[PDB]
Amino acid sequence: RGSFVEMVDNLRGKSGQGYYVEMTVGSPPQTLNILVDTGSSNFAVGAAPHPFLHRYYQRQLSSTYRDLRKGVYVPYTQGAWAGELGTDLVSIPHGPNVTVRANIAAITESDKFFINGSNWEGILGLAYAEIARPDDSLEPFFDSLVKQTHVPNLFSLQLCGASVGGSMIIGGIDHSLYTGSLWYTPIRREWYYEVIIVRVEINGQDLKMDCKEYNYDKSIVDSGTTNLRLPKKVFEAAVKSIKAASSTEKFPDGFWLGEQLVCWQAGTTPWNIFPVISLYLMGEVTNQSFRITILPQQYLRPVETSQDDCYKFAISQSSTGTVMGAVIMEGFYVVFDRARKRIGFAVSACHVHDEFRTAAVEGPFVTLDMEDCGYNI
Ligand SMILES: [Cl-]
Repeated sequence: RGSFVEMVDNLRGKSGQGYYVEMTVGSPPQTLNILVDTGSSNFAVGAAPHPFLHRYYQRQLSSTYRDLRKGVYVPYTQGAWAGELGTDLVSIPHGPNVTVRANIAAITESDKFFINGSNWEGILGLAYAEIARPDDSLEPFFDSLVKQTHVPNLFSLQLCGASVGGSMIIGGIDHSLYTGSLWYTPIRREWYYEVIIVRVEINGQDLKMDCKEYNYDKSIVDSGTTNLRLPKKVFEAAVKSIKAASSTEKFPDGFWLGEQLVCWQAGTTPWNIFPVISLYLMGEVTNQSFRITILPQQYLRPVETSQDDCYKFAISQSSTGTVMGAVIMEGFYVVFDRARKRIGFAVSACHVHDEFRTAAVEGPFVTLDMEDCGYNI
């Protein structure tokens, strides 16, 4: 038992449907399952019946609910919801031992937002105010937490893939959750958790694209996204290289597009067929980088006959930059060190691997002119 032991194993989820934490809202208490999303900045909860919701927030039963008399609308990559803003008391029973008055969006209508069978009823946007709706004046949850209490301005995520679970440690780091050393990359700007990717390798083979392409028009760390999403030119090069490294086997074109699944008989997946993938990230010292390496166990996602194990290729094309989603995060313990404007990676104690290969975090490397990689708006 480390000091943060009561926050260990506080996340649950279904594979590919996101990881959620229990949050208790209002008075008397209403506890809901809440998607942990480092790619957005609103705290919002289902607040009316929906066919995919087991429960929802009932404002009329909360004596401490305060109406802000303002509507709110959030479009996501393809889901959207509409609702009403207010504030209420919020605690995380398997999180920090504090209660805060936070902004909460009560979701009254939605389109393709709630996911049948996901078990979550709302979303906790952990990114910065810049990207909050309706605007940056709506204080996000984590900002409220830090302003109102002693809790240190840091949280960390261990997402354990392939019924999923994990840990969100709030206000610190738990050393049981990782092995080896933590390596940090700067948060380039406080909006999304924006980072800079400086090199990409597939089975040790450099893709050799200009680093500006890897970060066009941003690279972010996003726990609410399943895939590793890559800019079009990078995606095309990566697929070409992954195909070449997996030459022993042939797969249809649509498999690489995520439009076709390939299944193996139970327990026979030739993980060895597929290459490891490395992203080099900008380090904390001039001209210094480090690399994170994931396995096919991370980027080939099981889709749940019981004797067949089917997989989807979970690297996909993006037109809004690189997104380091669960495919990346499931290899690592990831420290969102807001106080020091940096994100840490270490090998996860829970990551899915085999007897031959493991995810890795290695450094240092020498990479020159990294200040040129970032996109400028
Ligand atoms: Cl605490």
